[PDB]
Amino acid sequence: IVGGYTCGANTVPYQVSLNSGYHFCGGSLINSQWVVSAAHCYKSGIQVRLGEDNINVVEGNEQFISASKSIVHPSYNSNTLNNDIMLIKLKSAASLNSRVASISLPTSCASAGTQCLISGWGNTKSSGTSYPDVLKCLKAPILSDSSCKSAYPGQITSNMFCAGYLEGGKDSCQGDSGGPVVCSGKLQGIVSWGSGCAQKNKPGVYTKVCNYVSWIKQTIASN
Ligand SMILES: [Ca+2]
Repeated sequence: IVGGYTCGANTVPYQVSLNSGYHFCGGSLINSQWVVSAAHCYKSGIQVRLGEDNINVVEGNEQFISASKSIVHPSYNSNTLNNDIMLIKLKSAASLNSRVASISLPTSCASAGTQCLISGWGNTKSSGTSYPDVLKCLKAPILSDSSCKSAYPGQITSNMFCAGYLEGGKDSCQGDSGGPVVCSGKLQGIVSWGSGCAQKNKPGVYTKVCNYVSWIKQTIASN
């Protein structure tokens, strides 16, 4: 997260870190046994880390649970990033508490102008590299479809939205991928892609979760 703030320990209780020896992506806990992330975060050997603040220090609220199954969206296209969503099932159910909690799926899609909370352990610099140990947060509005498409001609599908600031300076970045965009207490986005980070006229692009609620629910119901 570039241009954000330190969230505070365990203040984003649905935020998970995906670990394969190291943090490599975010995700969102949606019930005691399932996480939503980005398909472009797929790999084998995932351990889901819940209850994290400092990802390099055991602070006492963590739960580390291996993935038993990963399910990339049936229509994910890694070239266009259309349908950039995956589900991860945990080998055991997380113990839910005030610091480890699920985030509701959206009943309805969100509109441009709605404020959201974007979070992660990604790079905090737009030029160069600095990775935080503690969770970072950014408040950002959803941008209109027309301004998203104008920023990225020929690239924005109906399964994507932009959020952030056209002036630059505030954005998600490398290592935030797969993490949450939460608006009015609902998971509306997944950190997906953008050109660089925090550049003028290049806001972040996010997977539009409301399009996937039916698939999420039916996948959970049979897996
Ligand atoms: Ca920790």
